[PDB]
Amino acid sequence: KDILCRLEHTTLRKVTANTAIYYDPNPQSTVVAEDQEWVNVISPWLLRVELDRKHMTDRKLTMEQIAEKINAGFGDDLNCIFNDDNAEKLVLRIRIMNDDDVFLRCIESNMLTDMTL
Amino acid sequence: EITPDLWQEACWIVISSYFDEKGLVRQQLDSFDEFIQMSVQRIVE
Amino acid sequence: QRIVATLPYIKQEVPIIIVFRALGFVSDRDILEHIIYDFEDPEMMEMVKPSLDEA
Amino acid sequence: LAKPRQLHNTLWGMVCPAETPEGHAVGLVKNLALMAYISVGSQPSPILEFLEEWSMENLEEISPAAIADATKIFVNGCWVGIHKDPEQLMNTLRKLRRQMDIIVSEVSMIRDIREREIRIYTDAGRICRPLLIVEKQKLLLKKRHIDQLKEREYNNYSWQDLVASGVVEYIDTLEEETVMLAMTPDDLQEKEVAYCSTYTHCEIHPSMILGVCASIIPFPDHNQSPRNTYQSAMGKQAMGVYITNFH
Amino acid sequence: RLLLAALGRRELDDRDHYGNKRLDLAGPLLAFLFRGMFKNLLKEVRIYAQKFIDRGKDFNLE
Amino acid sequence: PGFVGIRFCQECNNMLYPKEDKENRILLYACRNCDYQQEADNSCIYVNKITHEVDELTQIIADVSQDPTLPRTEDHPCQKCGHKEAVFFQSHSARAEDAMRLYYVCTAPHCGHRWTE
Amino acid sequence: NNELEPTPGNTLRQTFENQVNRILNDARDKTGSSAQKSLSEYNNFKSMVVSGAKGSKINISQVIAVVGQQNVEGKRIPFGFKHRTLPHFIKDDYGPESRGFVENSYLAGLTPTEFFFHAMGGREGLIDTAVKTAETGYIQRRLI
Amino acid sequence: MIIPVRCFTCGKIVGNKWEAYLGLLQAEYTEGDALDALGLKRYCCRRMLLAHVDLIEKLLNYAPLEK
Amino acid sequence: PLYVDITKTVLQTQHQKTFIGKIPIMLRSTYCLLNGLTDRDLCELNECPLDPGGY
Ligand SMILES: [Zn+2]
Ligand SMILES: [Zn+2]
Ligand SMILES: [Zn+2]
Repeated sequence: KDILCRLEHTTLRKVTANTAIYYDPNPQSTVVAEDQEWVNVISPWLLRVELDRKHMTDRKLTMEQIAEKINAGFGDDLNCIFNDDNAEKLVLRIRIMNDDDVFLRCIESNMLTDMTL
Repeated sequence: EITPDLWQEACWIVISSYFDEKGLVRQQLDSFDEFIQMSVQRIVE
Repeated sequence: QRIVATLPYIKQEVPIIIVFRALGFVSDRDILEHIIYDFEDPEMMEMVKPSLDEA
Repeated sequence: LAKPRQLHNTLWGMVCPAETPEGHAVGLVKNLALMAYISVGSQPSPILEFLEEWSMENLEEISPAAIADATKIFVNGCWVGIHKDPEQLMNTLRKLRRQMDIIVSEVSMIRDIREREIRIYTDAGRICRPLLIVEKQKLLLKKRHIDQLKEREYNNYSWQDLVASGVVEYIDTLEEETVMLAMTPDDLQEKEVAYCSTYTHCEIHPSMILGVCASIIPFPDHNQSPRNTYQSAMGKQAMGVYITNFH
Repeated sequence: RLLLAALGRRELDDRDHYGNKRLDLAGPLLAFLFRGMFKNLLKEVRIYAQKFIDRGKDFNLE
Repeated sequence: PGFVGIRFCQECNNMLYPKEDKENRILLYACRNCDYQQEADNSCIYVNKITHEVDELTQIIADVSQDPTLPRTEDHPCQKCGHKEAVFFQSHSARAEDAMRLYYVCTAPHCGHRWTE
Repeated sequence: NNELEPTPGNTLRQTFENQVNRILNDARDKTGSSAQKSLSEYNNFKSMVVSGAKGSKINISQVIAVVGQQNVEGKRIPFGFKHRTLPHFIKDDYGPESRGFVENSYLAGLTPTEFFFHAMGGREGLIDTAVKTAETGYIQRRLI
Repeated sequence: MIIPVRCFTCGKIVGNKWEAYLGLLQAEYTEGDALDALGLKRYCCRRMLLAHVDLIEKLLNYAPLEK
Repeated sequence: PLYVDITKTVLQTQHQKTFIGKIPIMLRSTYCLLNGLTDRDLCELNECPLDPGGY
C-alpha cells in the first residue's frame, strides 16, 4: 500500500475536508485564533484550509511534505503556515507576498484541482 | 359483503362487463371521433 | 461554473441573467427572488455567484 | 443503443412483457396490454375555473416572498399558481374526479409531497388502466354492485355506471408511480402480519397484465420467457379462420 | 430545477420512463398533417385570389 | 463554521462586493452599480464545506409523514408529542446513498418532528 | 441500524450488495446441490444430462428446485420507480423478492412480479443475441 | 365449419352425434354425462364431440350472393 | 365529403356548404355507415359482426 499511494493520483480536491478565506489584516490576531497564529508571529486576507485525518491516515501523508510541495508549486509568492499535529484538525494558512481576492479564489481553485501532490 | 372465495368470479365478471362495455378498439375510435368532432373545427377556427 | 441557454433561432449561448435583464428584470433582487422560492439558500449563493458575477 | 429498446420497469399493466418482434428491431415495437387505455385529452379551462372558484391563487397577484411556504400547482406542465395547504383539496379533486361532476375521470393529478408541488394532466397521450379504489383495510366493490353486474342486460348496469359509483378508476403512469398498490384483496388486504397496511389501489386481475397473444398462451408462469415471447410472436402465424365472411 | 439537479437533492430524469414518454394516436397525427396541408391550401387560395386581383377581376371561390 | 449570505444594497436592490479599506484596515461591502457601503459583519466572506455533511434533518420537510407509500413503524415514539407511530425513510438525495441512514418523522399531525437514530 | 462495517475498497452500499449477492449465491448453490443429490436416479433429465446431449445440472435446478436470482446488467434489478422496483412493494425496501430473486420453481409456478423479472432476463438475453450476431458478422467481414 | 364425420384417431361415426349433443344440451344435462349417454367412451372422440365450434350458422346467416 | 361556410367582406357575402374535399373515415366510427347496426343488419349488409373495425 506504500507503493500503491506512491503510484495512485492524489488531488487536493480529494484530500481537503473544507476551505475558507478570512480577512485578517493583522497576522497576530485571526478569526480562527489558533496557536498557529502565535507560531507565525503580506496579504491582508488569509486562506485557511482544514484537512481530514481519515485521508492522512489512508495516504500516510506528512503535512510537512504537503507544505513543501505547495511551496515548491507556488514559489515564494505564497507563504503557508502549517498546523502542527496537536489534534485531529490540520490547517494550512496561505498568505500572499508582493491581483485581488478573486485571483486568490482562482489560484485556490487551481490548487484544489491539479497540484498533483 | 365481499367474499374472498367468490372474489375470483366477481373480478372475472367485472372483466366481462369491462370488455363488453369497451371492446378492444376503443382508443382508436375515441381518438378518431374526438379529432373529427372537435379538432378539425378547432383547426379551421 | 456558470449557466447559459440554447434557444431557437439563436447561434450563441446567452447568459440567464442578461436574458432576465432583456425581459426587464434588471434588479439583482427580483432576479434572485425569481430564481429561488425559499430565500435562505447559501448553497445557491456559491453555485449561482459566477453567472451573475459575469453578467 | 441498448437502453431505449431495453425493457423498462414502467410497464406493469401497460404493455405485455413477452410480446416482441424477433428480427432487427427487438423492443422498439410493443403491443398493447388488456387494461391499458390511452388518455383522450381534454380542455383544462373548466379545471382552472374550478381552481379559481376555489382558492388557488395565480402567480401574478401573489406576493413573491410568500411563495417559500406554499406548494406549487402546475396544469399540464405549465405553472398555474400556489396554495398553502394541498390537503383536503387533493381529496376534493379526487372525489370530484370519482363523481365526474367537473373534474373528469380521465384527467389525472399527481401530488409531489417530497418537493412541494402538484401537477394536473388533462393531456392526451397518457396511458392508463382501471384499478380498484380502497380507502380503509376493506374494499369498496360491494356485493350489491356485483349483484347488478351479474344481473346485467336488464338493469343496463354498465362499467361506466361502476365508474360513476366510484368503485374503480383509471390510473396512469405518474399516478401509479406515486401511489401504493394492493396486489390481492383476498391475500394482501386481509388482516395478517402487516406489510404496510396503507393500501390505496388494488389490481383487478394479474392475468390482465398480459396481451392479446399472451392471453392465449397457457401457463406462462410455468413456461420460459424466451418460449413465451416466441409463442406470442408465432400467434400471428397461427393459421386459422381469419374472418367470418371470407367467402 | 437545474440547480437542484446539480446539487443532486432532486434525482435526475430517465429518457426510458414511459411516464415521461407520451403516445401519439392517429388523432393528433391527422390533425397536424391536415393543419400543415390546410395552410398550404390557404396559400394556394390566397395566391389565386391575388392573381385575380392583379388581373383586376373578382376571385372565384370554387 | 457557517455560511455567509448576500449583502444587499437596499436602495437600488443590488449586490454588495467586499472591498478593503486600507486607511483603517477593514472590510467594506460596497455596491458596484451605485455608491452604498456596509461594514463587514465577519471576517469570513467565502467558505466551502467539501465533506458534504449537510443537515438532512433541515433538508427533510415534515409533510412526508402522511404519505402512504412510505412504510410505517412503531418501534420509536415521537420525542415531543409522544406519538408511537413514525415513518422511517432514506436520504433520497445524491452523494448520500453511500451511507444509508434512517430518518423518522412522526405521523401525528401538527407536531412535525423528525429525528435520526 | 448502521452496525454494518464497510469493507475497505468499496462503499457501504457496495459492501451490502456484495453481502446480499454472496448469501443468495450460497443459498441457490445449496439448493441445487440438494436437488442434484436427490434426483432419484430414474429421472430422464438426469439420464440425458449424464449422456451430455442437452440441458444442464443447473437447468434441472430451475425446472425442479428454484429459479433463483436473476440479474440485469450484472446486478440486481434497479429502482425503476421512485426508489422502488415495483409499486406493489413499499418504498425503500431491499428484500430479495422485491429486488429480483425468485423463491419458486418452474413446477411451482411464479408470481406475476417474478414473472416480470424473468421477462427482464429473457429480453436481456435476446437483445444480447441480436447485437452479438450483427456485430460478429460485421467484424468477420472486416477480418476477411 | 362442419363436424367431421369420423374420429381422426378412431374413425367412429360422429356426424349425427353433434346434433344429438345439441339436443341433450338443450335438454339440460351436464355435457360430460350427456356425452357418456351418447356413448363416446374414448377421450379422442370425447374431444371432438365436446370442443367443436360451428361456423356454418354464421355463414348461412350471410345472404347467398350467388343465386 | 366536407363543407365549410364562407364569410367574405369585400359588402358581406355568405357561401354555405362549400365542398373542400373528401377525408378518410375508419370503420365502425360515429359517422361511418357501420354505426349502431346489429349482427342481423350487418350480416344482411354482408359484413362481419365480430370484426373490431377502426381502420
Ligand atoms: Zn447599489
Ligand atoms: Zn409527533
Ligand atoms: Zn376416437
